[PDB]
Amino acid sequence: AFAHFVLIHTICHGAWIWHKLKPLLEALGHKVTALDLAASGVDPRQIEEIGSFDEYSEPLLTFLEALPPGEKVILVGESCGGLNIAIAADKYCEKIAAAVFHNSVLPDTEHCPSYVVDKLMEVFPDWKDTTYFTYTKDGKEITGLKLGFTLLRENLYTLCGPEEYELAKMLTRKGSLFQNILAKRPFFTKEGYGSIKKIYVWTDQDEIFLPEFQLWQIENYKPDKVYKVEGGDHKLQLTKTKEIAEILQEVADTYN
Amino acid sequence: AFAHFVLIHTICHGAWIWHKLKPLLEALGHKVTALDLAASGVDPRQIEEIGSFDEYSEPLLTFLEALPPGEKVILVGESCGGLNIAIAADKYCEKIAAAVFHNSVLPDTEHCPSYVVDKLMEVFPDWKDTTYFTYTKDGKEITGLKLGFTLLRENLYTLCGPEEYELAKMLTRKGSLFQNILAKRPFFTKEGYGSIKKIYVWTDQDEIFLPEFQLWQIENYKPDKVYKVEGGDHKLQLTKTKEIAEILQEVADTYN
Ligand SMILES: N[C@@H](Cc1c[nH]c[nH+]1)C(=O)O
Ligand SMILES: N[C@@H](Cc1c[nH]c[nH+]1)C(=O)O
Repeated sequence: AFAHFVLIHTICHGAWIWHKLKPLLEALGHKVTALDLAASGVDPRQIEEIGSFDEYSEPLLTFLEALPPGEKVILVGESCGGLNIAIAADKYCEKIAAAVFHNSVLPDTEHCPSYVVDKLMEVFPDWKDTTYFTYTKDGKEITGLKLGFTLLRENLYTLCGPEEYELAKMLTRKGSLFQNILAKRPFFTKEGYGSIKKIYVWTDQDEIFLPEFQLWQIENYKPDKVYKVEGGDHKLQLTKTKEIAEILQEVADTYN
Repeated sequence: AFAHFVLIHTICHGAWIWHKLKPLLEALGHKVTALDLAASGVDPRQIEEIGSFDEYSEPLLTFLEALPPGEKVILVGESCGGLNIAIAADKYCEKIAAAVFHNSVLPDTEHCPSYVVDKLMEVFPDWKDTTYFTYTKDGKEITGLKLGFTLLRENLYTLCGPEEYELAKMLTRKGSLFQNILAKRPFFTKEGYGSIKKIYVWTDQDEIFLPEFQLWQIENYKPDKVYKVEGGDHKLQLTKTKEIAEILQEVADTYN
């Protein structure tokens, strides 16, 4: 079948990380939306005006609200994109055929929304040259971050070409995990997020979402389907684009 | 020699069009700055807050102001980047070793600053699906534009890969030529802009800055050096990146 894929970037990135996968999926006949989330890509807001991961997810929620009754999309999220998928499926589970997690966080319904992110910080505590700043929004002090260039080169874009890495240096923006607000956020629901089909895609070559973390997530909340891509690095949509397009063709053929 | 290249994008683009050339130049030992100009790339201003091509050029002027007495840069501009180079050389001709024009407008000192742009609109009057809007800034009605996707595919990125074209679709922003303000702008000076060494790089395969226009510019204001790259398309820094790096190595070796 042909599906409508909505591609969701991770924090500090934008729709541009999908510039290689999007043409491929369309060449297979699929419709692809690649959103900039708030204060990401060429979205005009700055991160200081955003007070939560729910506020951050506004372009996706507004997108899902705009879809006509009866059509469904496959949400594909990378790295912190998994949290935007949990927020959107709690409000629009009827519009979601399946969610694909691509080297992504996999929140559950049993522990606070920050749980998987707290576990990532234990497995991965050294963020090299990443800088931090704080700002206040709606009386909350938030810790923002700007990804360091050596962390981008070594851990996220390990095996990507120097020109792909260049785009990351040029285009990554200040973001936030909003970790302290995620903690106090109500849990993802069983009937919303819990009911979505979840396909987990990952590589053991990922240098930040290390195998210990990723296999830990698989055991904590079993995905409906798990696919392990051999080789690649953290940005599989850049180092293993064809393989991810094949996996996504197979997800379209199975879920609607 | 090694030089400091400052790479200047055209309107509606950002530093990201240089993501392929910048690694190459650095791999040859050069320093490279690739600026976002105002309301371009991931610069936070919107085009409605910009009232002229001089306001637009602010990141470049502030950059040139920050350089310590005695160091010099080679300015490399693409397409409307030629006008940012004329504005900057009228204020900082002492900081400029040479300016490279890359499929670029080549303003002169004899006619109003809009002259070459008025001649482009005569040679190239059909801008396909490009949209326009007007806004008012400092009592002037400006015509802004947003490049159409079929114009980007066919005329600007003709021969670029689908993934490079994808980045153009995802990242191009609303811009303005500020043509009516350019007309009333004082002429570029002979002692500033007129005294800069100008190297003109172009391809006859360019589908918007057609050979008639480009050869016309060469005859109107003779460049110090002219290089014609065989093949390629309008975005030579994407289709002929190595050839442009070689030409820029040779410009560094000759000018300082
Ligand atoms: N840039 C990060 C996004 C992230 C930072 N920290 C946690 N997640 C990535 O691609 O993985
Ligand atoms: N995007 C155009 C910039 C421009 C539009 N019109 C004139 N110049 C280019 O790359 O040529």
